[PDB]
Amino acid sequence: AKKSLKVKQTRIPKFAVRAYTRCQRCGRARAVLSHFGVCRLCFRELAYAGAIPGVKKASW
Amino acid sequence: ARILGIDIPNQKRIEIALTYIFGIGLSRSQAILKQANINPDKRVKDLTEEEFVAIRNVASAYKIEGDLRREIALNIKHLSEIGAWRGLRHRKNLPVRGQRTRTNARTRKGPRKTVANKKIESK
Amino acid sequence: SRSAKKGAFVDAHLLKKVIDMNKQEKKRPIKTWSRRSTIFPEFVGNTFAVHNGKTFINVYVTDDMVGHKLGEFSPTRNFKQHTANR
Amino acid sequence: MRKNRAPKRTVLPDPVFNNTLVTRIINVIMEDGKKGLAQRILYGAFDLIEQRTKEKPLTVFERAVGNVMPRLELRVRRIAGSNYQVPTEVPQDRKIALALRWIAMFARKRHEKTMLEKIANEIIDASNNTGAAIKKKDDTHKMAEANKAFAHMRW
RNA sequence: GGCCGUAACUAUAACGGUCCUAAG
RNA sequence: GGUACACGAAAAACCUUACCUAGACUUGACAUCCUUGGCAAAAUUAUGGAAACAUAAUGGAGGUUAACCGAGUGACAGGU
RNA sequence: UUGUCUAGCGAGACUGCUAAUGCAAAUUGGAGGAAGGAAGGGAUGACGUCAAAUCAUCAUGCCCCUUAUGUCUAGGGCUGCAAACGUGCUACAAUGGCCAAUACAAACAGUCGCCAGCUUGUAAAAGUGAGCAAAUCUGUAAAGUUGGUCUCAGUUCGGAUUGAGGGCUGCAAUUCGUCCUCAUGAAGUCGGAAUCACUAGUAAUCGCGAAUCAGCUAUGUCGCGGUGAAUACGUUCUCG
RNA sequence: GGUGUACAUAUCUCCCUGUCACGGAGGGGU
RNA sequence: AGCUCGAGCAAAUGACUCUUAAUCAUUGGG
Ligand SMILES: [Mg+2]
Ligand SMILES: [Mg+2]
Ligand SMILES: [Mg+2]
Ligand SMILES: [Mg+2]
Ligand SMILES: [Mg+2]
Ligand SMILES: [Mg+2]
Ligand SMILES: [Mg+2]
Ligand SMILES: [Mg+2]
Ligand SMILES: [Mg+2]
Ligand SMILES: [Mg+2]
Ligand SMILES: [Mg+2]
Ligand SMILES: [Mg+2]
Ligand SMILES: [Mg+2]
Ligand SMILES: [Mg+2]
Ligand SMILES: [Mg+2]
Ligand SMILES: [Mg+2]
Ligand SMILES: [Mg+2]
Ligand SMILES: [Mg+2]
Ligand SMILES: [Mg+2]
Ligand SMILES: [Mg+2]
Ligand SMILES: [Mg+2]
Ligand SMILES: [Mg+2]
Ligand SMILES: [Mg+2]
Ligand SMILES: [Zn+2]
Repeated sequence: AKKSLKVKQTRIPKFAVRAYTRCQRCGRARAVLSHFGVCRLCFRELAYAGAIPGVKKASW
Repeated sequence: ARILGIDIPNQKRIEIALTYIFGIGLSRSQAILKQANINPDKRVKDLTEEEFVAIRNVASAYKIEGDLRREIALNIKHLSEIGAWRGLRHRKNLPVRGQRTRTNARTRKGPRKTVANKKIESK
Repeated sequence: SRSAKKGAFVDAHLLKKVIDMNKQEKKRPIKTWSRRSTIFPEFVGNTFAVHNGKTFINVYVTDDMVGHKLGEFSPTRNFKQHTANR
Repeated sequence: MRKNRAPKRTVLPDPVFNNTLVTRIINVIMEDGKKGLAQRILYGAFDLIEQRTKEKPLTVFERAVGNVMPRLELRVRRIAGSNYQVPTEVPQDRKIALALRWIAMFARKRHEKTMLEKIANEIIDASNNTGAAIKKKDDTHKMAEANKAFAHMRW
């Protein structure tokens, strides 16, 4: 069960606290970056592909 | 001393001697001290009957230390005679609140009764 | 714990059912799933069937059980005896 | 299997009595990284030494550390069963370090009141060759003298 | 000289534990 | 095992949730391909309701069907 | 308190000069220098081993279900409990407990938010209500200093557990949130055989911030600064 | 005492080791 | 009970593993 959960997440619930943030590219529920709306394992791929502007590897 | 059946230490200050009573804690003892105006930092042995009667009167106004134990006992019996899940959990000597009981919570289960764990001959 | 200005809580479907069954003389068990509802004074005298998770356990409220939560008088998991591992 | 000898940081002279050993024992009684607290402990103990012995605190401290300061060390070397010990002459720096470490360890165990008085009385007792660090030094010295035979073989 | 346990059909015990004696 | 055990999980009261009990559904909650019309979907208010869902309401942005709202329809969708 | 600070560019350190010895790479010492001989830290991780981990991020061969292993909802569960182990927090205390006054950071974050001030309340917080789309406004720094008190006790240590009254988030806090107040006051007085981390701003210790988040006994994770040690003789032994 | 006479063996827990045995620490049973 | 005296073996079902053995539980069987 993933397609139904994705569709239900897009659909608005009847309570405000019912709403949770899923990844927009994949459907992963846990470990989602609200700054980018993308889970960690897809954020890594996008950053390595250069899709997210300004996200360079950090050396500190 | 002179406060009911409790004998507070004579060589300790008043605001801790009051804590030595069962129904009186530390903050409430300070509250009684301030309300009665008696200055703390005064050793109980170096205290007089005028303060000893007023402190007793204010303590009597507050909840008696003797009746508190029977109040708690009555409340637990009340909670058990309802059939509440909280009462049942309190009955079988287990953590009443949402405390975990998997690997912890020995303060309510006493000493450990070690048993023989599973024999592992490999699989 | 629960706030004062908010007060108590009932789903109000249970409240409507309780009012109706109190006005009706020949009361029967009220099958409810709302374990979140607190036992209001008007609840007194009725009998409820609360969903423990599997079945509906019957609880008869009294003038004393007033205040607690309705599902608090029914359990959800059962444990009675371990078995020796070895 | 290191073939490198470690460097050594400066000891720093004490800014009151101009004696490096004072700074060393401050760092030894250091706990939780509290230089101020350690310095207060040391200077209060030295003032108590003033109040009691009526002599110079630095001289009393030197008389204590020189007397507690050991000569031989027994190094454990196991071959087949148990360990046979080996007496070796220690360098002066490690000698002083061991003296200070023993002084602090036996000072933080005495039955008395605040650690100020604890360490002060430990120092005044070690100034007269009667103390617990004295007993420790005596024990290691006697053990080395007993195991004097295996001194030739070290490794 | 005894007693007890022990091998992947059963059976037995190559083997292990222990008491006593001057030695079994 | 080292290289699992404050690890996946950078947040389990509902949701999450993939488990159990129960109430409901069947080209389906979601999508394409085809014959076909768009003069809807929402949201909210009533009654039944544990809520799913049912019977009635304002019948709705829009743009004439663009997206979507449908009927028919078998390939199929769907599976943590 | 006038040249901090912030961020673009650039200079600077190159065994560059010198002495020793070596054929030469090069090694050691000295000078000047902020920095000396990979100046400190990070990113950067070869062929391959363990048929190592992930079909539960995602994709996918093959098999299996197709009015059900697919879908919606309510309730329960993932939080159980004679036990065992791992990782952490808090302690067993005068280098301390409590109270009062008080000095000094960096980084980061913020318009369903950060919330200054004021009023109310023993307090969590409530109401009013400016300021800030931010080097401007907000997010109380604590250890530390001084003073008062306790005077070595299972205590003014230790906070578990337990009862009651309240606050906030949320449809909803019983299973199963956390905070405050009041009350109670388990064990524990340095921990057996045996083990872990660490070579300087490191260990130890004290606070601050952020991510996911309506809310969360995260004491977890990722970061920032304050104080700030001890030791390295050597490879005989121990693991790789 | 579960077995031979409180003891030993045996049993349980924790260390040890890749694992087991051996070994080490602790507990209980007439 | 299939065998030795409800117990232990035997048999089966699953867990376990690349698959077994062993192990772990469950279990019918008079
Ligand atoms: Mg999928
Ligand atoms: Mg959520
Ligand atoms: Mg909890
Ligand atoms: Mg334990
Ligand atoms: Mg759930
Ligand atoms: Mg229209
Ligand atoms: Mg048309
Ligand atoms: Mg490189
Ligand atoms: Mg494998
Ligand atoms: Mg692995
Ligand atoms: Mg699949
Ligand atoms: Mg549900
Ligand atoms: Mg879990
Ligand atoms: Mg003090
Ligand atoms: Mg300004
Ligand atoms: Mg303020
Ligand atoms: Mg002070
Ligand atoms: Mg005790
Ligand atoms: Mg305390
Ligand atoms: Mg609760
Ligand atoms: Mg003590
Ligand atoms: Mg190193
Ligand atoms: Mg498998
Ligand atoms: Zn993703």
